[PDB]
Amino acid sequence: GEELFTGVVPILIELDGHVNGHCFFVRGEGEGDATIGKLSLKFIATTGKLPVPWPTLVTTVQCFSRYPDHMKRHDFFKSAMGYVQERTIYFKDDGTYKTRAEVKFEGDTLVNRIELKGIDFKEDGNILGHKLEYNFNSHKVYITADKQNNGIKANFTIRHNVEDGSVQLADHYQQNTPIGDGDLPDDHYLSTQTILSKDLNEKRDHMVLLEYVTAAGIT
Amino acid sequence: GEELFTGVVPILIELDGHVNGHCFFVRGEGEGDATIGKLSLKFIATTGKLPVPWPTLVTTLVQCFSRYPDHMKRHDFFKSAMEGYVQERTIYFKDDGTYKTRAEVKFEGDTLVNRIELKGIDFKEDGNILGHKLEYNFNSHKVYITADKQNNGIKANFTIRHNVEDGSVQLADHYQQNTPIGDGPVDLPDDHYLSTQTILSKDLNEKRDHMVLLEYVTAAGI
Ligand SMILES: [Cu+2]
Ligand SMILES: [Cu+2]
Repeated sequence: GEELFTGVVPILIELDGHVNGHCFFVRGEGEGDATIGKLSLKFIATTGKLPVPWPTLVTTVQCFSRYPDHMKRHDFFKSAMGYVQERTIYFKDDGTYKTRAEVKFEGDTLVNRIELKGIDFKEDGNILGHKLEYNFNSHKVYITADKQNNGIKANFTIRHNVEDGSVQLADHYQQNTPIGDGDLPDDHYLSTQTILSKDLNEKRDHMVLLEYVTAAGIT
Repeated sequence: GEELFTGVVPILIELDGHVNGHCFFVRGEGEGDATIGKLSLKFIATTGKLPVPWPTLVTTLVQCFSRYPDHMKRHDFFKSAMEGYVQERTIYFKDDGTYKTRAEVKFEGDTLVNRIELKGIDFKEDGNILGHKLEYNFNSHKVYITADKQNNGIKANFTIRHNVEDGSVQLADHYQQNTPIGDGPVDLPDDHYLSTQTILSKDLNEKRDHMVLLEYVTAAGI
C-alpha cells in the first residue's frame, strides 16, 4: 500500500455541495507526494461564484501526509490502498457541514469524490455573507484508533480569520473506514500548513492550494 | 406495513439534480391518502429556474400512496417495505438526453421521505428539454409492474408522453428497479399495473420557480 506513494501521484477531486438550498460543484486537479508531504491543487467552481467562502471547503487526501520512517506503522490512509471520510463541521454560532467522501485509486490518479450538505447557516452571517478572509492558519489533527469500525476518529477545530479581526471556529469531527478488507495506529497528530492563492489567468471562481503536512506524537 | 398508510400521511421530497454541468435542487412537501390514491404536493426550486422543464421531473419525484383495492392487498410491494425501498430509474428521452435516478423512500416519524439523486446526460442544446419547449402539462399513464425474485424486489416499464409546443409529443422511456432496504417479509406481486392521472398547477402567491401537484393512482390487472 505504501509503495503507491513512492513518488509523484496525480490527484482528482470532485465536490458535490448543497448548502441552504444552494447547489455548487468543484473540480480539483493537481499533484502530491507523501515522501515530502506536499500538495499542489487548483480547484475550479464550474457553476459560477460559490455561495460559501473557499476556506470552509478546504478541510473537506490526508494520505499524502508525510509519515517518518519511525511512524510508517501508523498511516491508515496508506494501508487502505481506499477509504471513506465522513465529517461533521460545527461552525460556531453558525451552520454545519455534513460530509461524505470516497478516497480510492483509479489507475495512476488518486481520486477524492465528495458530497456535502450545509444546514442552518445564517443569512448575512460569516459564511453565507463571505465575511471570511482568503487565509488559512496552521492546525493539528488529533488522530485516535477505532477498533469497533476498523478505522479512525479525529478531532480538531479550524480557525478561520474574519475581516473584522475576530476568529471563526469550525469544530471538526471525522470518521474514516476502509473500503476493502485486509492498520490502526496509536494516538498521534498531523501538523498542517496551508497557502491559498489564485491563478491570475483564470476567470472562473477558483482556488490554488499548497500544503505541507507531517505527523508527530510518537518519539 | 398496510396499517401505516391508514389515513393521511405527510410527505417530504428532495431532489439532488445535475444535468449537463448545471446544478439544481427541489424541495417537496405535502400529504397523501393511500385509501384513495390521492397526492397533493408543492415543489419548490430553491436554486431558481431549473435548467430542465418540470414535467420531466414529475416521474422521479412515492408509489406507496397508490390505491390497491381490497382484492389486491397482496400485491403492494411499496407499502410492505415500510424500513423502505430503493427506487432506481433510467429515463430515455427519445432523440434526446437521458436521466439516471436513485431514491430512498422510508418513514422518518410522521412523514414519508424520498431522498432522490439524478444525473442528466447527452441532452441537446435548443432541444425540447434544455430549450423548455414542453407545455406545462401531463397525460394519463400506466405502470406495468413485474416481480424480481433475484433482487427480492420489483421492476417496471413504461413510456411517458410529454406534450410539445409544436403539438408534437416528446417520449420518455422509463425503466425502473425497486429493492427493499431492510430484510423484508415483503411479498412480491404478479404482473399488474397502476393507472395514473396527474395535474400540474401553480401557487399564485409564490415567486420562486415551483409546481403544484395533484395525483390519483390506483392499481389494476387482477
Ligand atoms: Cu442567497
Ligand atoms: Cu448536487
